[PDB]
Amino acid sequence: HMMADVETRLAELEKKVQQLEDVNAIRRLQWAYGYYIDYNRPEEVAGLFAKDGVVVFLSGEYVGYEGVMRLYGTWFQNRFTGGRRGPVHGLLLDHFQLQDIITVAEDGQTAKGRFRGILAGGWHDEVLHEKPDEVPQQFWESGLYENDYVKEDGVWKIKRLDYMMQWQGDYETGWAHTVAHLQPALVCYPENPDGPDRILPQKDVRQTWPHRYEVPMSFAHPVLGKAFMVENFTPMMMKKEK
Amino acid sequence: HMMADVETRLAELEKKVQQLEDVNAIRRLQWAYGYYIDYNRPEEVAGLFAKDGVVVFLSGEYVGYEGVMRLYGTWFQNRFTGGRRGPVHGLLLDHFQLQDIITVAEDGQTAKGRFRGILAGGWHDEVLHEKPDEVPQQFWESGLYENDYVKEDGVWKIKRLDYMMQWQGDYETGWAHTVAHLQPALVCYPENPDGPDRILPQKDVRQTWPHRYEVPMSFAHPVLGKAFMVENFTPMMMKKEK
Amino acid sequence: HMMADVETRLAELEKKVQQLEDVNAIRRLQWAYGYYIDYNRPEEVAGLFAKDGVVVFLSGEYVGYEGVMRLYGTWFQNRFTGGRRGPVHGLLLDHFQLQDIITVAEDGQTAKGRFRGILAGGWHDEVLHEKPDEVPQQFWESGLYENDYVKEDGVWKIKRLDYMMQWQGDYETGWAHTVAHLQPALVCYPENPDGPDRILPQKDVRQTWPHRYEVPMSFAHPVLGKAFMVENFTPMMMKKEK
Ligand SMILES: COc1cc([C@@H](O)[C@H](CO)c2ccc(O)c(OC)c2)ccc1O
Ligand SMILES: COc1cc([C@@H](O)[C@H](CO)c2ccc(O)c(OC)c2)ccc1O
Ligand SMILES: COc1cc([C@@H](O)[C@H](CO)c2ccc(O)c(OC)c2)ccc1O
Repeated sequence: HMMADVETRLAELEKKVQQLEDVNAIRRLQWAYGYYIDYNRPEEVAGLFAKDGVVVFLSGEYVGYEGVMRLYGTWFQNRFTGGRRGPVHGLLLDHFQLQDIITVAEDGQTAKGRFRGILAGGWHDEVLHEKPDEVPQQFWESGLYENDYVKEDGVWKIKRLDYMMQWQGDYETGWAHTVAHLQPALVCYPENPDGPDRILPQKDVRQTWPHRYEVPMSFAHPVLGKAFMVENFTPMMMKKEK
Repeated sequence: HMMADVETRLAELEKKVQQLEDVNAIRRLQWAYGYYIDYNRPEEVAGLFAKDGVVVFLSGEYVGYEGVMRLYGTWFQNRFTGGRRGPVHGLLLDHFQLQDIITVAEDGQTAKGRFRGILAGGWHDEVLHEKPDEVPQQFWESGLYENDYVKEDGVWKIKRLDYMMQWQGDYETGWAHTVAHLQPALVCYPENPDGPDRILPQKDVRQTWPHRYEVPMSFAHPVLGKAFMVENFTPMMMKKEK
Repeated sequence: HMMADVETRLAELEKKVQQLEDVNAIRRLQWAYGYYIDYNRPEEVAGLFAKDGVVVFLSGEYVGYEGVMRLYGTWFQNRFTGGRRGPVHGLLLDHFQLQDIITVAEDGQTAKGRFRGILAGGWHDEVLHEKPDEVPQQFWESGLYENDYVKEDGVWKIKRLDYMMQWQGDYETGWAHTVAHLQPALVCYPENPDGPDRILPQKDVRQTWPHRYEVPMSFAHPVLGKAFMVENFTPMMMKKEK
């Protein structure tokens, strides 16, 4: 009666506190990922993943440490630094990370997270001779993440990092006058040395900016939850004919 | 003596843990609000509010689900998507949300929150024929929020969302060469179908960029609190005559 | 046996909860710092510091309330507002603050924090006559913070704020065509009225954009920790010869 209560409260607290630590830990993975990719440090990125982890980029799946090192190292690091750990003279790749919404499973062994990034990228004039031809000298980019996390032996890791690029703009023209200089993946590893292990099913392939596709929310409506229905609200607005 | 202590500690913890959950929940409302308005989904936004909730935009009060659906649906959704739930081809409305400072009431039934947003907005050339005339093709905007929250039947909701736009810049000219294309609200609903239920008192009406007005901090100085006084520090600097 | 357990759990919880409060409190210092510097309010900034606190700007150390008021007041406030507490007509100085990674000491009396800022800055045409000559009318800037915190009489304060500017871009040309208009500090107070008390050792002086230098991470690899080694991952990528 007296003790059963004290027990109850300590179980209810340990559960709530673990959850609060879990949210901190999972956000911490995404922010750390950001600081590493800003420095073209593919080794630190690879280490964030479970050994069966997957990263998705331009609708291509890169599998395990090897696939992550292939995306961030073989492709990105050679593209931006010619294969040096950054940062390096004149090379900007700032992926500002924000707006985390993390949903931890009730059992505390898996989670989802929505995040986004805005990238300021480019070669200063002093290092412009190092830039490849198929890339603007300076650009903006933004993307959404809907990631999966696994608590593996009590340690939060990235199960699935799914970066969906939403738009790019050349600094000089902006998003309104710029077509994405990246297209859905076509050729897999090993045919393509920069390529993914697998391409997503045909239906799920994202065409790039200006094309848009909904990235569905991993998180439930945070007030109405499962009780939220669009059609309970739509009738209150008026649709106009132009 | 022994048990009274154990009780004390469990009361002191349950209080601290609830607070930590409350901060997470309130930030979660603002970040969720962001993802919905990026998609021109006024129904999800309306659902975040208490039924006597208020949103303030350009010094106009929109009251309840109806008023929120009138701002985000009748006005914004028709303006940006011609009345479709987004996202849609070529239409960018990314309101990057950050820098939350949340102050929960001691009793845990109300809160305040300061937040801000920076908006990258526009129509790609491919959908430029859908853009209304009174709006730049592509622009930056930023604003501050000082919001009120109500824990209504143990559930955090928006009592008052007060977006105060601070500046806009056409992508091509930037903030320094751009006058706000939005002005303080003048005409109320029902006269104006896009209009607010009420306009703020005359004294409180904000003129727009380049005009600036302080948005006072909802949060106390986080080191000195109520002990903070400006005039204890001012004498240490030197004012210069130009 | 029964009670020793209950004790154990309450000690283990009080420790975990204090940590969660500490992370909130330390982030809160950086976000509050942001809102104050956006308003050219050097008094609120000074109050965030321990009395032996230090701020580092362009490789110069400003010591104590006086040194902070000298940086943010005597220098910055006169430069941007001619010595008025902001905000003021036509003057933009929005330092968007994000991507906090906080590491609290095991004993809970000191912490480190990595953060970053992106600054949208400038004078509208209407106040362009107030701008000094050595500054672009409108610009972007970004920087990294690796700060130290001290829990002084149970109250979190800034021990060391170390802003390392990473890049600037004139709005009209962007980061790729812009050299930093700020250089490493050369002349100390009192010779220089805007100058720092001390300049960092010669070795540690940062040259500015386009020059880049690593800002080492205050935080351990958040999955592998001390077990993380670069050379365990590098062999998995391929270095390419161009
Ligand atoms: C897969 O995770 C991410 C990928 C990106 C991309 O936007 C990268 C930047 O690192 C990229 C941008 C422009 C390019 O032209 C490019 O060429 C291959 C690559 C950003 C953030 C991620 O999390
Ligand atoms: C009221 O909440 C918000 C309002 C805004 C506005 O800046 C919106 C964007 O949704 C807006 C921008 C430019 C326009 O020309 C416009 O025409 C009506 C509307 C942003 C964030 C908010 O939280
Ligand atoms: C030391 O803390 C910070 C310093 C800055 C600087 O970028 C400031 C803006 O306040 C600055 C920018 C441009 C200038 O030309 C300038 O002249 C002295 C100063 C930003 C954030 C900080 O935390």
